[PDB]
Amino acid sequence: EHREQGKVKWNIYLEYAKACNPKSVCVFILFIVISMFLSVMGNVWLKHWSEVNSRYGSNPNAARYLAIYFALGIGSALATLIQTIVLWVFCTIHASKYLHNLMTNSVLRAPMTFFETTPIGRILNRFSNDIYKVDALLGRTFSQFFVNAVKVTFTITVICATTWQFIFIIIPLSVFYIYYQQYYLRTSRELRRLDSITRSPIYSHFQETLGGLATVRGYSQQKRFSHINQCRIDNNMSAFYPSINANRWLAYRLELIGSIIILGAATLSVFRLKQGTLTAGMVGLSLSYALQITQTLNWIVRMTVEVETNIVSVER
Amino acid sequence: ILFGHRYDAEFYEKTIKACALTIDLAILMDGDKTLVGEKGISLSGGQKARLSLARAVYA
Amino acid sequence: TCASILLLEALPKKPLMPTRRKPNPYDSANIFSRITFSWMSGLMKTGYEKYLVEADLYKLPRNFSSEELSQKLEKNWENELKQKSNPSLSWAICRTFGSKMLLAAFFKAIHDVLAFTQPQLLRILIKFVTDYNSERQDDHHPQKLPIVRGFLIAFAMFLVGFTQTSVLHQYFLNVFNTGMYIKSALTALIYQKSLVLSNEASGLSSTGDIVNLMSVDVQKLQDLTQWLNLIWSGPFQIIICLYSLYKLLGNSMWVGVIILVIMMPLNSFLMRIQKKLQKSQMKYKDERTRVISEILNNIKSLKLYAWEKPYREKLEEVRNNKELKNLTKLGCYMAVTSFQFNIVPFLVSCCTFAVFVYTEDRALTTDLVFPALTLFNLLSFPLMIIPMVLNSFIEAS
Amino acid sequence: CKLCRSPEGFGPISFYGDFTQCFIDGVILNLSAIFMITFGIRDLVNLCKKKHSGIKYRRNWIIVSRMALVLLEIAFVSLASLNISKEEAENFTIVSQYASTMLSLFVALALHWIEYDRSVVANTVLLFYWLFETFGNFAKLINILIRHTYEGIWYSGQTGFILTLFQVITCASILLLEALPKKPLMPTRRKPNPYDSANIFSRITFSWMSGLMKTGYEKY
Ligand SMILES: CCCCCCCCCCCCCCCCCCCC(=O)O[C@H](COC(=O)CCCCCCCCCCCCCC)COP(=O)(O)OCCN
Ligand SMILES: CCC/C=C/C/C=C/CCCCCCCC(=O)O[C@H](COC(=O)CCCCCCCCCCCCCC)COP(=O)(O)OCCN
Ligand SMILES: CCCCCCCCCCCCCCCC(=O)OC[C@H](COP(=O)(O)O)OC(=O)CCCCCCCCCCCCCCC
Ligand SMILES: CCCCCCCCCCCCCCCC(=O)OC[C@H](COP(=O)(O)O)OC(=O)CCCCCCCCCCCCCCC
Repeated sequence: EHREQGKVKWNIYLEYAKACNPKSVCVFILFIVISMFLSVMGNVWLKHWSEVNSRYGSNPNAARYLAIYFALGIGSALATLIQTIVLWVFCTIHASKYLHNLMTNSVLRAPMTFFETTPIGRILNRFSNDIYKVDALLGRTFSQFFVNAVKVTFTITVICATTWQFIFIIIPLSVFYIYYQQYYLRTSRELRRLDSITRSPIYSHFQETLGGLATVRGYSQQKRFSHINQCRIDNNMSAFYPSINANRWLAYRLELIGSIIILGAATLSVFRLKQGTLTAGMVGLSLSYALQITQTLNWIVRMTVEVETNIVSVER
Repeated sequence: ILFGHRYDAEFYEKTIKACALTIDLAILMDGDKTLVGEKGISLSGGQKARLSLARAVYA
Repeated sequence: TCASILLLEALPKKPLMPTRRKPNPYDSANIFSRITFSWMSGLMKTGYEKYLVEADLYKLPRNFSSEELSQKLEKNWENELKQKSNPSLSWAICRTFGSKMLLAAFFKAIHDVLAFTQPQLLRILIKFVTDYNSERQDDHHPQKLPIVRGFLIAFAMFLVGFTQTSVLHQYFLNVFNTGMYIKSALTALIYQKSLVLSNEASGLSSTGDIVNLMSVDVQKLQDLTQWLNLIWSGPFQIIICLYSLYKLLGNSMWVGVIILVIMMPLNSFLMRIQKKLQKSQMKYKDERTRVISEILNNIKSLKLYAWEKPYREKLEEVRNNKELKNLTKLGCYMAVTSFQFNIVPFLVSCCTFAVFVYTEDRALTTDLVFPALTLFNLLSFPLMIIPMVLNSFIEAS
Repeated sequence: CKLCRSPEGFGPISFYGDFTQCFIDGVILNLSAIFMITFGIRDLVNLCKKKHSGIKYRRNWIIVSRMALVLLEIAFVSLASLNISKEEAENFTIVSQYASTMLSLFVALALHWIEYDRSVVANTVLLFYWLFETFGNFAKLINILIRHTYEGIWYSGQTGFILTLFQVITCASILLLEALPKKPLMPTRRKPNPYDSANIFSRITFSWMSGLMKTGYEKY
């Protein structure tokens, strides 16, 4: 009586990655990685510099340290710039051009039985919206997913460089994170779809009522039409309430995952301290990243949702 | 046609036939179960007037 | 024993002895499930298994019925109209639904306090590691630092994070419920007012406008409620940031604050460019869609003449030149804004460290540095969003 | 002959009432690990071969916590394995316990994953493995703590003590998540008997009779 959920259509992702020149996709991921590596190296240099300022009671040779720090930060910024330019100019634009060309050739070469079979609206929609989505939204969401996935990989790498026993903490939390991310990736889409579905009937019923206003008052059907309006609403809100507390659910779990990551990073760093091989710089660096990890986990989950939302357009 | 008034089969059939709607309802793919299109573009002007009369009578 | 009793309160369901959709679990969830939002787990499972449909959704909680909310707000609206020379719907809605927004303000105050406690625990842990190592290197005199303090600072970071999360999401719960209340009530009041609206009045105000009252204006009040708490929790979250950052770095914090402030206008300028160029792209998209619409509606004659080749050429000219040049331009400004967002959180800290190093005789030590990065990260958000909050507020006005 | 280098030998009961370290690692936890290998491999094979696909039990916070906590126990056992001192590395009982228990933990992780889909009852060898592990590790915790309190020294360092304490907590949690949780199921006759849907712990404590004990207390 119900339709089971389906695994992801990875062939669609690979067709998009074939639309974008996959060499250019590799370059774009490469510059995400270079951007993040230069960011994390900027903070490593900052750790070193501050340790120097700490052992020497005052700031020595400042200009050199500050110049190298600024160099690394600008390297991260320019890597981000080149990254986004590659994404758009080489990957997304090429893919949009290729997909629109392919679809026009196919649609035009189709036999007239195709146009007879399908409604024209269902073709115009794919030529307008499913193309606009791959034009802009899909490229942006892949950017915001890979940037953040690389960011999490590098925060975990820097924390594990400080205290390698943190991998043992991140693997259990990896399991929980994937479970939460999978549940959200599906129910968020379902509930968001239901909200968008149940929204329109309120306004459609309202236009209808405004059209038939005098007749409604005439038959004194006011109470019934008011009750229909309130049912339209309460149905929309019964689809909206989950659509928002879904985010609350998710974000709570991910912020526990982030708090447990902070606890793990801090306690393992303090165990290293007790072992006598910790410097204030390592704990500062590791723990700064551990404090940032929670919002990037949330970014990753929501960008998986957006990528799944916008990739059905490539499917269609 | 019912417009919120409880359905009685005999009176509904009587009203459908009294409005002479039967002929125009037979043309519907689902008859009285046919949904009128958005903004009412799925029915003729005189037919819509007859439907309004049907609602008024069935009331 | 107390842990066991706490578990036996929290986890156990209470059993019961001997086509409609089920009552909402927010009503049958103890305060711990209301805090961890773990009553959503059932609907999170159902949607993961099967494609949800309007029958799968639990009905609304106790006080979400649009009937109840509309009457609740209507009593106050009538009191306003019959009591005040200058009735204000704003104060009507406030009387009705501001209790939850005060409670959410309380939770937001706590969440900001804890959000700015976290850098202080970070500074304390770095300072503790520094002192602990500085003592052990001397050893390799009495009442020397215990390692326990490190673990208790770690556990205080966890406790701050956990209580932060709990209070934050009760803040969101309350503001989003209040947005749902305002929309569920103003929608019903708009309907019931139209049902008594005079014909001449409803003719003066178009039906498109009247349905935009419910389709747009109420959505902008609802979207206001999400942001209304930032009218003070942006200033609060900036004041305690500036104080923490001043007590940390000195007046060299002002360089960073200035950089963020002045990147705000440039950010808004680029945002205007972005929306402008997106709208331009949408209109080129509409142009290409008109071309496609004529091609498809004319497909029979088009295929008869085999004119599909030149019409393909025309479509592709429109796309490749107009739409794709516009989209590449949009991509380049996307690159510029991505560069800005990558660099500014860097540049703020780099510049304030430069001014610190050259102004202060203090050592720019680790405990000054990394809490400064954390605090600048926390400071970016309120400065970045006060514009959107005031925009939402004027739209709601 | 003698595989242990501890002066307090294989004697099952030490001078204190506890089991010696050689006994805990050599026979309690080592036989727990071999019990898991020998019987969990068998159950794993049978559960794979019985059916191509599962009965569609709903994957839950309980299965994800079992898998996370099993991975966590693997983490603690690995950290304990590294916390071995050069002296303890000459203790065949210790080293064998850690190697064998890692292998059994991998088998147990596989067995959780398969069991959840394929078996109605919480699996017997899993339940007894986590009850032998929660007891071998709790008696190791007792052993370490008694040695601390009397001889003044931790036999694995205070970090070894901490890892043992976390192993006790983790194994107790996994044992509870096997025992207590019902397995959920997604979408006039009298019901099937609970003796068939009761894990070995309910078959031992006869706690499947609790439902009928309630019904009869309520109604005739
Ligand atoms: C409904 C109500 C009842 C329901 C309960 C159901 C389950 C029961 C659980 C409760 C079990 C009660 C156990 C009693 C606690 C024992 C406390 C021992 C403390 C003690 O003896 O003092 C020190 C022991 O040393 C040490 O360090 C020994 C530490 C460990 C002691 C060994 C105890 C084993 C049994 C406890 C485990 C039970 C857990 C069950 C899961 C010696 O001090 P000193 O003065 O001699 O120092 C002189 C140095 N020269
Ligand atoms: C505690 C911290 C933990 C940290 C973890 C580190 C995380 C790093 C990032 C990983 C986070 C997200 C993991 C994704 C989980 C997942 O994949 O689960 C997937 C869903 O993944 C997605 O929806 C988005 C994945 C995007 C992959 C992109 C592939 C290449 C695309 C090419 C185009 C690129 C060109 C663009 C210009 C579902 O699967 P299953 O349904 O089969 O389900 C099968 C079950 N039957
Ligand atoms: C400082 C020491 C304090 C001692 C312990 C403090 C912890 C506080 C205890 C609060 C209890 C939590 C409330 C949850 C209520 C509830 O579950 O309620 C049960 C809910 C059902 O919802 P209901 O509340 O309506 O019944 O369970 C579910 O359906 C889904 C579970 C939530 C999903 C999150 C999974 C978390 C996994 C936990 C990890 C297990 C590891 C255990 C070993 C370490
Ligand atoms: C040496 C340290 C070891 C660590 C812990 C060892 C304990 C061993 C754990 C075995 C689990 C028991 C199996 C029960 C299975 C089951 O319940 O199964 C759940 C059953 C339902 O039957 P089913 O097995 O068919 O699901 O629950 C019931 O309906 C009735 C419960 C049994 C009635 C007895 C009540 C006992 C109360 C317990 C006291 C709580 C105090 C807790 C804080 C101290």
